[PDB]
Amino acid sequence: MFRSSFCKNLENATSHLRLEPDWPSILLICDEINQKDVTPKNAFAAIKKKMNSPNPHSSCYSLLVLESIVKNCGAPVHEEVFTKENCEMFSSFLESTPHENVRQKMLELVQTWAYAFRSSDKYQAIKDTMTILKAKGHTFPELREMFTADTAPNWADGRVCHRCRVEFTFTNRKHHCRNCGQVFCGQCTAKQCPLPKYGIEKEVRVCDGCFAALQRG
Amino acid sequence: MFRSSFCKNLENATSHLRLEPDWPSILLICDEINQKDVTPKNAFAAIKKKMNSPNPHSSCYSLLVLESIVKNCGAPVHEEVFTKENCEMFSSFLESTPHENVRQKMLELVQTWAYAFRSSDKYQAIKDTMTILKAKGHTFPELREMFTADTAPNWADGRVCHRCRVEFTFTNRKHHCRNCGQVFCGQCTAKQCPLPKYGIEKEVRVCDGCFAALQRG
Ligand SMILES: [Zn+2]
Ligand SMILES: [Zn+2]
Ligand SMILES: [Zn+2]
Ligand SMILES: [Zn+2]
Repeated sequence: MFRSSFCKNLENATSHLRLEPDWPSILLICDEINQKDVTPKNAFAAIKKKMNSPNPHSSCYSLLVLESIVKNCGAPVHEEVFTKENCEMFSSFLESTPHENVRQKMLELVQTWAYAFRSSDKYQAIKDTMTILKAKGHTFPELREMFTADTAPNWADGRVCHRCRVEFTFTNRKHHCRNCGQVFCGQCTAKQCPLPKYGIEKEVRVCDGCFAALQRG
Repeated sequence: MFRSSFCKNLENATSHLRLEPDWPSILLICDEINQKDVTPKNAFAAIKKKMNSPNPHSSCYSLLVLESIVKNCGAPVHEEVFTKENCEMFSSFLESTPHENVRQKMLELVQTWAYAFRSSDKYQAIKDTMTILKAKGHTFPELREMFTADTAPNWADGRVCHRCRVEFTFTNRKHHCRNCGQVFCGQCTAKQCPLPKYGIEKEVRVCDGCFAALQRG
């Protein structure tokens, strides 16, 4: 039964009822692994079962959970995850799933991971799985990028607005964008939005460049 | 008549009706000088007249305006202000004003300025005026500190809360104090207040140490 806190958070995070990711539960999962409440092995096995959920949304969401722990939980997770069998499993998985949305997300992760651990000795079964998949006829998504954990960038300072370069005065003062951490004038940071991946659910101040980029990805 | 924008801002800032400083008008005065809308000479002369206001509040407020331009407007103001006569004037001024609140504020500024320009060749008529005032029997306020302009400190990063040292997690994330720029956990920055000297009138997040220090000074 719900028993471990981890399992309740995974149920929550992979629930077909959510219309957008449940970042709060996903961030809780990352902390539980990082703090040793649950082992990388047990987490990954529970994740696999959710990957095999008959629901397309639950199945794809579990892939998002997977992307997050690989990104936020370090070597303990990387070693559990990127093995020969698992990379091959990832392969058969994406090749036989009835949901294309699921297959596309897995293809993207394989490639993201191939480039992320490109300079790492320990991992490469990933780079090859892509070789075989790119050789087997599978087409990969557009590349976007190692990766940095889900954490708000540090906040820079400066004497001019990063975007428009206007010089700050005592009246036209600086403001930080919560997504990139740079300083901007108020007119270049007049919009706001949530940054749930950084644990921020409320709408906070962001710069124009970030508001545009967030609107895309 | 109100004619120059500067004069309207000085009237506003030294108005006996204000119960707390009018930081927005004071910051406007600093920008007007910095941007050359008004010369250091004309500003200082208009300030002197307000220093000689028969109202104790207007008179003391004009001293606050003076502290601000010396602090936020650099050498153009320092040279206009710290001359032999002006330092001597400051002296006779504080010695003959009917309001003690006015005399105390001037004594504090003289000392602040003596220590602020302590390593500057150009200024010293200030250090001596204090000599004479400390030699003439006048007692000076408690020392608190050059000085840094009214501008929000840069925002540091870190992996532990600056105050309590708790380790940030994905759920117990960082927050910056708007007064000192350090990162803290939410429980060490659960209070807020305005920072009108930085041009921030609304109540913003501050750390416990700053909330205590702001409550004093
Ligand atoms: Zn700008
Ligand atoms: Zn930004
Ligand atoms: Zn703390
Ligand atoms: Zn602080």
